Amino acid sequence: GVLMTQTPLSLPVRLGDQASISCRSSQSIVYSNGNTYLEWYLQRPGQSPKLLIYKVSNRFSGVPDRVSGSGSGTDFTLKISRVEAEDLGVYYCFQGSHVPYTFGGGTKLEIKRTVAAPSVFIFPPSDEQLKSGTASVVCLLNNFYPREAKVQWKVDNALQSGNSQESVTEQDSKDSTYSLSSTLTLSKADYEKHKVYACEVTHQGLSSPVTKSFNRGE
Amino acid sequence: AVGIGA
Amino acid sequence: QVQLQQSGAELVRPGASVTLSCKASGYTFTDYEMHWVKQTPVHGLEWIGAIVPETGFTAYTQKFKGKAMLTADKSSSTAYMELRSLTSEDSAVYFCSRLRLYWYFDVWGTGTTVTVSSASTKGPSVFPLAPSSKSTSGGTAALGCLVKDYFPEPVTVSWNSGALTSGVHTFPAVLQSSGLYSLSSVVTVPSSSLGTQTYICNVNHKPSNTKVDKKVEP
Repeated sequence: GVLMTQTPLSLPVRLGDQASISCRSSQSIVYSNGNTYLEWYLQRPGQSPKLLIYKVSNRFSGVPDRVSGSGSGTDFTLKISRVEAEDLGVYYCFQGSHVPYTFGGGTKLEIKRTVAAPSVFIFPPSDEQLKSGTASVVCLLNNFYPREAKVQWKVDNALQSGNSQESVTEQDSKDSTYSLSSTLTLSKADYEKHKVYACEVTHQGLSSPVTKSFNRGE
Repeated sequence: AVGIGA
Repeated sequence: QVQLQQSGAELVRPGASVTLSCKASGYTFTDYEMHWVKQTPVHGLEWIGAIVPETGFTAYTQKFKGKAMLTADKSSSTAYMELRSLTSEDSAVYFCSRLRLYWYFDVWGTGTTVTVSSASTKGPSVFPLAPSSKSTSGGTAALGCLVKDYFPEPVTVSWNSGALTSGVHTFPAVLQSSGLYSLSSVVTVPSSSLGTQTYICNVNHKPSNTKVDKKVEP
């Protein structure tokens, strides 16, 4: 069938700047009348794909005029004249002229913004989980940029390794930040074996590391 | 798309 | 309103079969073709094939022949995709989409997650992430739920039966060394309101038929 090659695979763009995504087809995708069923779709994580452009250059209802499409021969381009925070996601060209229909490989758009420092929170384990014999302590970093952040767990001033897990959210669609959740899990026996639980947070937006801590038993 | 029925 | 309602998340053993459903609402089912699209992190979006409900005619990309089979039931306005003799490469999220002839994929289904695994299902435990003086920032408070020790993915998390969406961060799940997933969902709320508002996280794990509500208190 028709191969759709998309470029680039990831496009980092500053807010307010211009974005251009290229799609190329291995063969002509003109349908027998001279119409070309070239479409563009956007998918944010956790959501369904959304139609943007149809027939090379036509905007789907409700798509802003800063998004436009064009193409001649086997080359097609999606363009965003002023990237805004809600444009983040994976863009796909789609060929609808020849069965079997085919997508491009996708282009992840990633938004650049000014540095924003995390808000740090800590949660002690609940009594409910402690009755089951395990203790999980959770350190939360809310709405920071850029994505790189350091979480270090300290238990009575001893740096921890090997007992925590973390994950980062996808980029936020309105303020272009990220958030991170880190979980420190110990046996209830080990947890009642120490007093002070701290997560130390390093990030470009903090002038010095931020520590959030609590003493077991208040 | 055109559709598979065309 | 136009709607395409898809069935919920599935856990299927290797070599078995599963049927995905997509029920149309708010338009005449026979006036549109139904298309199916596979989504994975590794291959992005893939067209699977389509069916014409009015005649039962189908078409497929070659690699899905013998793996997917599409049917439609006019009496219930529901399209079906059966996936047969499943392997680990069939783990994905599957979407349905409608198409009027010569138009486009304007309405998409909610999406169905399929996990092919020989392991048994496990529902999550849900623990409060109680707000405290250690989770306040700028007159604001963080609180949440720890959804722990479930298999497989995914869980859906809502707050106050969907009445609360602003300020919610539901993190990607991590895979614990036990082979069970763990996830955190957090929300930022006014500090002054903590005594007057109630915050309940609603956790739904379809593969185990589990629904847990947790009220989170200081």
